Formats: sequence, structure tokens, C-alpha cells
Amino acid sequence: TKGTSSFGKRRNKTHTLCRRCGSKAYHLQKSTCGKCGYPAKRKRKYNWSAKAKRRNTTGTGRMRHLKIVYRRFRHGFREGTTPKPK
Amino acid sequence: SSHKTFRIKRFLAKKQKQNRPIPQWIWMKTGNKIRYNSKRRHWRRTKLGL
Amino acid sequence: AKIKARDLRGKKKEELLKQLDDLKVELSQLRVAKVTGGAASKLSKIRVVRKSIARVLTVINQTQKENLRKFYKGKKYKPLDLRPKKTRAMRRRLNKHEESLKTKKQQRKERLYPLRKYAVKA
Amino acid sequence: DPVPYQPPFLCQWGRHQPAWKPLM
Amino acid sequence: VSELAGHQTSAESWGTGRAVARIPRVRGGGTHRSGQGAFGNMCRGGRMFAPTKTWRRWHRRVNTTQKRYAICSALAASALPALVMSKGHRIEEVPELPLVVEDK
Amino acid sequence: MKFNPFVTSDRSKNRKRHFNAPSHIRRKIMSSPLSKELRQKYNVRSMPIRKDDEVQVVRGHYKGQQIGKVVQVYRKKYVIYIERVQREKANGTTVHVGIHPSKVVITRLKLDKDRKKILERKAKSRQVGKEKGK
Amino acid sequence: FIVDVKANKHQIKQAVKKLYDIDVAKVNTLIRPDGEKKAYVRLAPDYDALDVANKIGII
Amino acid sequence: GRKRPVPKGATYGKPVHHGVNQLKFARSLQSVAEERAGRHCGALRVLNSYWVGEDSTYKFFEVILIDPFHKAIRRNPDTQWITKPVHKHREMRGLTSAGRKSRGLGKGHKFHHTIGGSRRAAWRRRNTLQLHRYR
RNA sequence: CGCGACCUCAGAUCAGACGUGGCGACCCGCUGAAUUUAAGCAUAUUAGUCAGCGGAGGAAAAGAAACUAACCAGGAUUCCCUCAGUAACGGCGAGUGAACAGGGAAGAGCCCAGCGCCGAAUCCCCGCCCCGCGGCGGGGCGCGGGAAAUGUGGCGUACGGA
RNA sequence: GGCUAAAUACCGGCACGAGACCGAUAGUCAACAAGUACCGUAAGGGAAAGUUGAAAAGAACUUUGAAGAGAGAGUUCAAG
RNA sequence: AGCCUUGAAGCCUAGGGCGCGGGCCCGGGUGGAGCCGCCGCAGGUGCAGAUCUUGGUGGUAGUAGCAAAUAUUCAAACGAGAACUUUGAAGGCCGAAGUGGAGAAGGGUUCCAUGUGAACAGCAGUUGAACAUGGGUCAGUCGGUCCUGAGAGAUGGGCGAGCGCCGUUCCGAAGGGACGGGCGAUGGCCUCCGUUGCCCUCAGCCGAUCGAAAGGGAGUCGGGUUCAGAUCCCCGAAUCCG
RNA sequence: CGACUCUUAGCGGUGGAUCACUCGGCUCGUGCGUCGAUGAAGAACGCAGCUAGCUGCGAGAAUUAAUGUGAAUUGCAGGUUGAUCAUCGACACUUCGAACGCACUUGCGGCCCCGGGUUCCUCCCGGGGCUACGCCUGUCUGAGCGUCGCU
Ligand SMILES: [Mg+2]
Ligand SMILES: [Mg+2]
Ligand SMILES: [Mg+2]
Ligand SMILES: [Mg+2]
Ligand SMILES: [Mg+2]
Ligand SMILES: [Mg+2]
Ligand SMILES: [Mg+2]
Ligand SMILES: [Mg+2]
Ligand SMILES: [Mg+2]
Ligand SMILES: [Mg+2]
Ligand SMILES: [Mg+2]
Ligand SMILES: [Mg+2]
Ligand SMILES: [Mg+2]
Ligand SMILES: [Mg+2]
Ligand SMILES: [Mg+2]
Ligand SMILES: [Mg+2]
Ligand SMILES: [Mg+2]
Ligand SMILES: [Mg+2]
Ligand SMILES: [Mg+2]
Ligand SMILES: [Mg+2]
Ligand SMILES: [Mg+2]
Ligand SMILES: [Mg+2]
Ligand SMILES: [Mg+2]
Ligand SMILES: [Mg+2]
Ligand SMILES: [Mg+2]
Ligand SMILES: [Mg+2]
Ligand SMILES: [Mg+2]
Ligand SMILES: [Mg+2]
Ligand SMILES: [Mg+2]
Ligand SMILES: [Mg+2]
Ligand SMILES: [Mg+2]
Ligand SMILES: [Mg+2]
Ligand SMILES: [Mg+2]
Ligand SMILES: [Mg+2]
Ligand SMILES: [Mg+2]
Ligand SMILES: [Mg+2]
Ligand SMILES: [Mg+2]
Ligand SMILES: [Mg+2]
Ligand SMILES: [Mg+2]
Ligand SMILES: [Mg+2]
Ligand SMILES: [Mg+2]
Ligand SMILES: [Mg+2]
Ligand SMILES: [Mg+2]
Ligand SMILES: [Mg+2]
Ligand SMILES: [Mg+2]
Ligand SMILES: [Mg+2]
Ligand SMILES: [Mg+2]
Ligand SMILES: [Mg+2]
Ligand SMILES: [Mg+2]
Ligand SMILES: [Mg+2]
Ligand SMILES: [Mg+2]
Ligand SMILES: [Mg+2]
Ligand SMILES: [Mg+2]
Ligand SMILES: [Mg+2]
Ligand SMILES: [Zn+2]
Repeated sequence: TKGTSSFGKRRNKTHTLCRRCGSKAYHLQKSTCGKCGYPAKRKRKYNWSAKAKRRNTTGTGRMRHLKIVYRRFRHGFREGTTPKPK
Repeated sequence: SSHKTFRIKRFLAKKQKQNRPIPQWIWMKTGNKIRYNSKRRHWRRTKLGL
Repeated sequence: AKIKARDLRGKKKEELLKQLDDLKVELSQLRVAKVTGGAASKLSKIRVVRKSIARVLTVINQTQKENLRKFYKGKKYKPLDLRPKKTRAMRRRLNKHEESLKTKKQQRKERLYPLRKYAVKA
Repeated sequence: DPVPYQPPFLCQWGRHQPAWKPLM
Repeated sequence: VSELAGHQTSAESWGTGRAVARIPRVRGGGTHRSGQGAFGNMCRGGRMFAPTKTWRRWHRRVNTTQKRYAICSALAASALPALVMSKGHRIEEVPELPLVVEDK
Repeated sequence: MKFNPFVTSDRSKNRKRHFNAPSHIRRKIMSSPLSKELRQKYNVRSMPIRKDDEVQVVRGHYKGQQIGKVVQVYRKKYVIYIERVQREKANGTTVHVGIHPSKVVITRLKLDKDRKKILERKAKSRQVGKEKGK
Repeated sequence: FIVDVKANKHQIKQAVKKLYDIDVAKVNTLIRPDGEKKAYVRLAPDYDALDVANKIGII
Repeated sequence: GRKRPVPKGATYGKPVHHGVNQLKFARSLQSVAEERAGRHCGALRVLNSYWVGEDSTYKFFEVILIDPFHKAIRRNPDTQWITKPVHKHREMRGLTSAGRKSRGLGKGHKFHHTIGGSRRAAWRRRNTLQLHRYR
């Protein structure tokens, strides 16, 4: 009775949606995230998890600040200057 | 669960709006490569994770 | 009329607020017309109203923040929004005068022994 | 419906099963 | 060919029994690539036999005297009449085959 | 050959820069030669076509000596539509047959201030090239 | 009405009172499975709901 | 000394690596003091440190920390190299003296294992094939 | 007991600044195996290697001898060819394994404490005026406030110096 | 006790250039809405999938059938 | 000075053949855009097997099977079409620890209406939890929110090369609170009081914080209303706290 | 000539092999070599007239302003004193997140200033600015049977 009859007792949840990585890997009893380690100040990443690196890198998401950092870098980070009006 | 939370209800609310199919004008464009919505989640087939 | 950003800059702030409120009433009426079922002229007009609201708020924000930096230009301490927002490692550098600050002994060396201009013969 | 997983392994003919045994 | 080509997939072999061909197969999953076969040159996807390296001996050096001998032979055969046509050049109307022109 | 090490001589990259060009480069690519009379008059080899231009079709099925007005310039499919260059659908409606602007000659230009500025700038560059060649 | 989800009942009451110039008896809020906040604004009986609906345009 | 952080014995392997008690840490306790002070103060930067006292159970070190951000250091050209971002956390890379004494770097026949940049640069420079073009 | 200094230690949503975390191919500091080989295996080997941890920069590190040599002496550091699979290490087994010098790429040198001379001759912050203010700097006016003799600045550092 | 460019390294990022390479079971897992769909409580695992025509010119209209389906007619050089 | 939209590669061929052979060349059809001979060069260069990898398709085979829990019958309607849809009548079953009416976890639009019979519901369907358009969850009183339990977990401290770990009262100056009195400053018919600023004076607590939608926890019931919501909407009665 | 079975050929179906194409990879080389409390990487949720996914953006939400370009976007409707595109230097950038008022339920606070309420009279509502830890310089308030000087 370790299989089909024992699968019916699975209703209480241990993990839930995390609020830093977004994945459903936030354990409720230990109060920590198994994906990124949310109560830790640092991101949980490893070099044995080489494929799990590239799922979450800088090239993955939006880069809503880093692309305009690159755009300001390619003209030398000018600030306050305006082009010549008509 | 009838006892929902706001975060879980908002997460279900986004998926309920994603569950709708494509319109009929989207395959009349020039460079169309979409015949149908391939991300149609049914409530019996895929259980949304969790 | 076509609300352009050129004539919004010379006008007074209260006229900008009155035109903003008129555009908000116009947006609310077009949303009511969309939900009741309206004309495609109104359905294309709501985008023009949204872009006009964006233009009016942009001109208001320009006339606010350039006047604020004109006010805080002469002062030594200025707010963090008015401070120049560049990269953090470039903000945490040395100053231009501090990169030119040399010691007295190094200035004495540069005075007594400059790198001479010379050439040799074949 | 997604791709069904492969037919699972079932210890069918070990020492535990008396339905068939070899010469011992 | 890149060294990561084929080795990014984790695949343990199923062992014996299972009546499968004793190949490292993809560890589970509800997808098409699950128990399929990743490593090996004969499997679909994965790696190929003998990945070509960046440190192949691409360049060959020749002795300087052999290089100069090749230059001297290539210049000396450009004066004989039969060897130029056997290269293929239409030279029937050329007045002299060592064609030397002025410095203008 | 090309001697600039930054100009691309790659087929896939040139096809990428062609078929993924923004609209101001689409206008630059979709240009058409002028007629012999307009070319002698303005000393301009070619110009980008506009919605209000006149066209003789040079190559294709609809070629001839028929001067037709452009309906509109459709830069997404790299094509223009001409007034009398059209065909009949099965149901009966007339659909303008698309012509690429490379098989298109201009008989009359629609002259605005920017159009005259581009023509004068091209004539000036042609005169500078002719003076440098002389 | 359909309301942004970040609102309060007092915010909906003062918003209806400032926009449409009408007094409010109470506000009942729910959040739809679409995501937006449906608001049943019970008015005072001195003004008519059908008259203010004909004023704003809905019918 | 530093003991091996393992459960009771249980260093799973060959009898070379079963040593747990008599192991020694590669850096000195003065450099441990420097890196602890520099980890407590990320803004302050370690210059060097010195011994003041020792017990049987403790040693005691004064670590000199410098602001790279105060004007008396920033406007002084003799110490403005401290204000440069290259010298961020010298105590971890081993750029202070107590860390440089643990690196085993120097000139001559007694320091062949750190010729080049460091010991790691020495090992990497020695363990490469220089597979040339024309060979 | 009261008042006033100094020394240690607190409390501040005090005035002005900084650090936290990410990427991590290259670089630095630790920690660190077992597969494997030795036709077994335990020293060795894989190997200061994989994994783990911390820290930056556009390079990092190193770096101007408590050096190499023993020659008619060379002369900071880094990298390449060669030394050289050599000297040497190793159940002297399996295997491991540099350095000097020579030819080049590059080449740039220096500053303190101490020892001493100069009325602390030095540094930070706040008030006013002028210039400039999108790398908050220069000069003048303040019986303004502090830091500093438990030592700031100038001359000066092994090539001698005063 | 301390500082210092240069020659040196770079499978991350931005902008590029080239190829005696591969040509959709190959080449990066990913030429396409690819770290997507999907699976596992989780750490993690992880696909398949390019080609009408030059131009939709994507078959008007008649007719059997409830329609899917056809039979004529029509477009195209070619609906083989 | 090769072949080619006056038809390249690929593919099929009861055709003509050549070479011992590996293989190759012509004839006919399909095809629509590139291809080959010779001298050299280079390789990811030749399949019948590896319980080979991927994809596809046969015999089995129209076969095994659609057999657990007593049972359906007649007429009418919609409809092209009815054993299964709907209504009426008859006969049955679950026989109040139910096949009934409601909740928790979980599911997430599956709830309701309209239309469809392309795909699914291992027969069918005019039907459905399927598909496509639209709608639906209204609270001071019902819960969460508050408290604490078993426990978890910061600060001080200790340890640790280090991310950090231990520890919860233990090597802590751990309070920012309030009665009264004095002083100056404001506000209101400066009456009299509140607000704040300083000083005197007073004070024990216990460990920051989290931790139960069944524990403790103030206070809402009756009637009516929707295709789908009712202690929530409407009416009539109350009631708790500030 | 029957049915069934075997072989070959024409044709038609299952299937997508071969060939030819390639806005894609792989490798090598060059220049630059820049993130973040002035709030990074990442995540969540919203934004289109008809908009699921992708892409882009942040309540100004498939974009605002400025410059250059010079008559369009387009699947369907709607409307030269500058449409659309690219550059982007100005403005703006919801909520988590180093994440910062304490917790992560979107819950509970505290201080100051404004508008309804008032006629400062305390609640209530709405808006705005602060309130994370460590550390550097200085300031203020302090403690000490620590070292002293005066009465
Ligand atoms: Mg549990
Ligand atoms: Mg880390
Ligand atoms: Mg299920
Ligand atoms: Mg000096
Ligand atoms: Mg492969
Ligand atoms: Mg050129
Ligand atoms: Mg060993
Ligand atoms: Mg060690
Ligand atoms: Mg150094
Ligand atoms: Mg020593
Ligand atoms: Mg402060
Ligand atoms: Mg860091
Ligand atoms: Mg062995
Ligand atoms: Mg062996
Ligand atoms: Mg063994
Ligand atoms: Mg070793
Ligand atoms: Mg490592
Ligand atoms: Mg950097
Ligand atoms: Mg350096
Ligand atoms: Mg040397
Ligand atoms: Mg030799
Ligand atoms: Mg021996
Ligand atoms: Mg070794
Ligand atoms: Mg040497
Ligand atoms: Mg001195
Ligand atoms: Mg020296
Ligand atoms: Mg020294
Ligand atoms: Mg030294
Ligand atoms: Mg080249
Ligand atoms: Mg494919
Ligand atoms: Mg394919
Ligand atoms: Mg193919
Ligand atoms: Mg592939
Ligand atoms: Mg095909
Ligand atoms: Mg054909
Ligand atoms: Mg045959
Ligand atoms: Mg073609
Ligand atoms: Mg090849
Ligand atoms: Mg085969
Ligand atoms: Mg049958
Ligand atoms: Mg049967
Ligand atoms: Mg029931
Ligand atoms: Mg029920
Ligand atoms: Mg239903
Ligand atoms: Mg069926
Ligand atoms: Mg703990
Ligand atoms: Mg609680
Ligand atoms: Mg409870
Ligand atoms: Mg094909
Ligand atoms: Mg395929
Ligand atoms: Mg949308
Ligand atoms: Mg604009
Ligand atoms: Mg413009
Ligand atoms: Mg709670
Ligand atoms: Zn997480």
C-alpha cells in the first residue's frame, strides 16, 4: 500500500511560490527557499549546476537598467547636455 | 481552496487571462508563424504546477 | 486640436493643469463610450488622448525639474535626483583636481629635472 | 495529454517470486 | 566542434534488464526526451566521435631553400612555350612569351 | 573588391540587415531610377519613390508605356502599388498587383521642399565628383 | 464601477463624490477573478441611479 | 591550529588524508585578524596590523584601518592610492604584510614555487602545452 | 558634596559620506577529495586538481634584491624560445619535475617610519564675497569650531643624507 | 613598512570581421511564441517543430449532402 | 572559351548497355536551380547486425477486449439523424455510518446562460466538467487579521579561513514609557485647557519578531431576491468597539 | 475466366528520406572592457481599438520629450507649422528583491507638514517626507568608588 493508495494522502503543501526567484521552491517549515536561498542575503548558485546557471543569468531576464547602461556607455556617459535645437 | 490569498488569487487571475485563444486577425499578417495557441492549459490535463 | 509639446512649455502651470483635467474628463468619457459600445473614431481617439496626457505631464515635469535644478544649482548640497546619475564606480572616483594634486617633492622633481627633448646623430 | 512515461520496472522474477525458479 | 556539445545532458545508463540496449538515457521527465539516449556517437543528438580540436596542426612550415626552389621553378617554367599553354593561357597572339614591357 | 574591414561581405549578415531593416533604411533601399529626361534635367541617377509619383513599369507582366500613379508604397513587403497595375480576384474585386521598385522608372516627380533639397544635394555631390574626376 | 485594485472604500467614495458630484451611502468592494475591483456604490436616495446613469451615458 | 571540519573521524579516502587534529592553517593568525577586521568594516581599508598581546587561548592584534573617503586621506597625494578601487579588500587577497608572509613570495632560489604572479600563476604557467602554429 | 579638565565607554530618525548584493571567461587568497594509474594496493599518482568559500579590476597579481652567480661578474617585475623532460624527487617503482644563464617583447622608477633641523611652519568642517558650478574646486575675509606634541607638514631613505 | 604603467591572460558582456566547419536526426538544448511546452514536492530534468507560389493570384459561382466531404467552373507555367 | 529554365541536383524505371567487381553512362517520366569531368589537396568519407539511436510502418488483428456494485419499458418533443438528449407514465435502486444536503485541504473558472457537433468523453449523443462568445464571488458582526502553544528566529556575546554557525537570557548601559511639580515658547472670546521643549521625580520584568482559516478571541438574526452571490444584496429589527 | 496467396510494372494513399535552399549555430581573430542604497541582477503584476504567446514598456505603461530622417503603420477600422523610423543627451520608471519602519498575512505601527473635518478640538479619511544594520569625521546629551585641580 505504498503506491496508489498512499498517493491519495498528498494534500498538504510543503513548498510554495517564492518572492525573490519566483519559482515554487519556498519551503514553509524551514522558511527558506530551495532554489535561491531567500533568507540568505546572497543568491544560491553553484558550479556543479552549470545548466542551472544559464537558466538564471544576466542574459535571461529584462536588463531594464543594464541595456541603458550600455547605451550610455557607447557615448561616454554624457549627462545634462542637449542636442542643438531647430 | 475557498480560503485564498491575494498573491495566489492574482497568480490564478493572470493564468485565467492567458488561457484564452488567439484572435482571427493575427494570422492575416505578413510574417505569421502561429496557427493556434500552443499554450492552451486545460484544468484536467496540466495542473498549473504547485 | 493636435496638442503639441512646443506651445505647452510657454504656458502657465495652471493652464497646464486645466488642460490636463480636460483631457482626463475626455479619457473617462471615451472609456465609458468604449464599454457601452462606441465608434471606431472614439476607439482611435482614446490613444490620442492618452498620448496627449503623457505630453502634458512630461511638459509639467520638465518645467518642474529644470526650475528645481536652477534653484539648487548655486548651492553646494543638492538633492540626489539633481545629482548627476552616472555609474557607481565612476561616481566613487577621485576628483579632477585631486588627480592633479601632486606632492611638494614631486613638484620639485618636475621643476628641477623635466624630460628633455633630444635627438641623436647617425 | 503529455508524453506518457515509460512502462515502469516491476521486480517480477526475483528470488521473491515462486511462479518460476531455475535449478538451484 | 564545441566541447560542451553532448555533455550538457545528464544521462545515467539504465543498467541491465529493462530490455533496453544498455545506453545512457535521459533521466526521466514527461517529455519526448526522457529515456532516449544522450551520450555516444551513434545516438540522436549528443556528441560525435573525435571532436575536432582547436589545437590541430593546421600550419606546415617549409624550408627556405625549398621555398626559393619552388619560386625559381615557377618562374623558369613561365618562359617555356609549352608549359604556359598547358596551364591553359591563350597566348597565340602574344609577340614574345617573356613579355617585358616598359617602365611606363 | 572591398577594402573596408567594417563593411560586411557575408551573405547571411547582408540578408539579415536587408530583411530586418527599419523603415528609414527600407525607404533608402526601395529607390527607383528616374527617366532619361528627368535624369538629364536634374543630373540625378535615382530617388526613393513616394506615394504621389508616376511610374512606367519596365519589367514583368504589367510592363509597357502606361504612366500610372502610385497607390501607396508598402515598405513591409518591399513593394509599391500602382493605379492601373491591378488584377481581378475570383469574386470580382480588383486587387493592385505588387511591383518591386527596382523594375520601376519615374516619369514625373512630386516636388516638395525636402525633395528639392535631396535633389540639389545629389546634384551637388555629382558636380563635386565630376570636378574631382576632371 | 470597475476600480483599480490598490483602492480603498473611502477612496472610491470620495472619488465618486468628486467626479460625478453625488453623495454615497456605502461602497461594497470585491475583487474579480479577472483582477480588477468591482465596486457596488450604494447612493443616497435623494439622487436617482437611473438619472445619474443617463447623465454619465450608460444604459 | 586548524582542525579539519568533518564529523568524528570519517575523512573518506586513503590513509594520507585521515589527519584531522595536527593540521595547520596556511595563513597566519595576524592575517586572520586583518581579514576579520576588514570583513567587519567593508568601508574601511586595512593598511597593516601588529601584535600587542597573547594569552594561551588568544592573541591580540591592532589592525590599522583607513578611510578611502575622508578628505584628509583623499586630498593627500601620498595616500590617495588607498582611495583607488584597486585596493578594495587587500586583507582577503593577501596584499597586506601578514597576508604576503603567508603567500610564500620572494626573489631567489628559495621562492621558485611563486615565480611569476603567484603560486597559482607559477603552476598554470608550468602546466600548459604551448602548441604553436608551425610547431 | 558641588564645579572644571583629561581618559575610556555609551545614546542619537544628529550634519555630511561609505559598505552590503550581482556577473564572475581571465586574476588573488583559502579549503580541498575521490574516480584513475601503479595491470592488486596502503606511500606516491590523479593533484593544490574537481566541487565549496571570500575579494576586485579592465586587467589582476608581481615588482624595484635580506637577488643570481663564483665569472674579465651580471642587475626591478611580467611574458615567449631555449635551458629541459635536464639537475633533482619517487614501494628510485609507476611516474613527477624546476631554476640560473643566453636570445627577445617591454623597460620607469620611487615614497615613509626612524635619525635630525625648522615659533604646528600641518589637516578637516562651517559663516561671507568673486569666478565656476552635470568629476563642488581656486583666492580673500572670520579673538569661528575641532584634529594634532601619545607628532601634522617641508628637507630627507641606503643610489648616502643633513 | 608601502606605491607603480608597459609587454601578459580573457569559452562573461557590447560592437564587429572572417571561415578548406555544420546544413534541420547535422550545427549550441534552442535557425520557429526555447531554457518554451511538459515532468518531478524540490534541488533539477528538458523536447519535438523550416520550405505553396514570383505575386494570395488562398478556388467567385452552380449543384448532392446536415456538415465533414465532393463533382463541375476559375487562378497560376505548374493545384501532377 | 565545361553543362544548365530550348531544363541542374534529387527520385522512379518490364529500356540500351559497359566493367571480374566496387560502380558508371545513355533512353522515358517527375522535378524546378544549380551541377560535373581531369591534376593535386583535406576529412566528421562507404553499414546488415552492436537486446545499436531517432522517425515511420506491418503480421498478430478487425484479434484480446468495451463482464465488480439487481433494471429497465412505452409514448411525445426538439432534430437531417435517438437505446443513451428532454418531458410524462410505469417498474426499480442508494434505504438517513446514503448514490442525500453542506464544509476543510487540494483544484482554479471546473459555477451559469447561449450556440457548435471540427478534435475528446475507449459505442453513440441533439448531451457534457469539450469547444467559442459572454456573465458570476458585495461583510464592523463569517473567517484571516490579534495572542500564544510545540517550536522557529534576529540583537548582545561566543565560535568560525569563510558564506555564516551556536545561542533566546545566556560574558549586555537591553526603558524613549507615564502621574505630579517648576520654567519658557506657542494655539484658541490668550478665561482655561490641549500640544510640544527642558529639568526634578516614578517604574521591575523577559526578552526583537514569527508561529493555529479545528486552540483563546467583543459583537447579526428573520423574511424576500439571482440563470449563477447571499448571516454579505434589499426590507425590517438589533448589536460590538472607538 | 472463379476467391485467396506470391512476383513484376503503371497509378493512387501512410510516411517524410534524398536533393536544393538558410534572418541559425560552431570555431578563430580585433576594438571596447561599463552593474548596484542617485536602489543592480532576477522575479511578480499590469500596459494595444480589436492582443493569447513573443517583443517592447511601466499608471505618462507596443511608449513621453529633444535631434536626425523626410509621407507613412498596416491584418482590419479610425484620423509638411512634420507621419513613420533610428539615435536617445531631457523627463519618467508599479510591487517584491542587497530591499531598507517590524513581518512577509499585503497585516500592524510611530514622527512632522498639508486638504476635507475643522474654525488647533481630539478622533476619522486622503496626500507628501522620514523611520534597515554596521562603520568614518564632527556636533549634542551623558556615565564611570578611572586620573586629577579648586573650595
Ligand atoms: Mg513538511
Ligand atoms: Mg556568492
Ligand atoms: Mg487529477
Ligand atoms: Mg616628505
Ligand atoms: Mg550534437
Ligand atoms: Mg568605403
Ligand atoms: Mg594516496
Ligand atoms: Mg594548503
Ligand atoms: Mg603591490
Ligand atoms: Mg617567515
Ligand atoms: Mg543623520
Ligand atoms: Mg561583492
Ligand atoms: Mg589500480
Ligand atoms: Mg586494472
Ligand atoms: Mg582494486
Ligand atoms: Mg600534489
Ligand atoms: Mg574551484
Ligand atoms: Mg568592473
Ligand atoms: Mg597592481
Ligand atoms: Mg631573474
Ligand atoms: Mg635536449
Ligand atoms: Mg623497486
Ligand atoms: Mg606534482
Ligand atoms: Mg634568465
Ligand atoms: Mg616628521
Ligand atoms: Mg631599496
Ligand atoms: Mg625595507
Ligand atoms: Mg621591500
Ligand atoms: Mg581575413
Ligand atoms: Mg528539424
Ligand atoms: Mg526536421
Ligand atoms: Mg531535410
Ligand atoms: Mg537540432
Ligand atoms: Mg515538406
Ligand atoms: Mg511543378
Ligand atoms: Mg523495382
Ligand atoms: Mg525557387
Ligand atoms: Mg567535413
Ligand atoms: Mg540500417
Ligand atoms: Mg465488431
Ligand atoms: Mg471480439
Ligand atoms: Mg455530497
Ligand atoms: Mg451538494
Ligand atoms: Mg454546467
Ligand atoms: Mg467516443
Ligand atoms: Mg539561529
Ligand atoms: Mg501571530
Ligand atoms: Mg485562529
Ligand atoms: Mg523536406
Ligand atoms: Mg523533420
Ligand atoms: Mg494584454
Ligand atoms: Mg516624439
Ligand atoms: Mg520628429
Ligand atoms: Mg499570520
Ligand atoms: Zn527563491
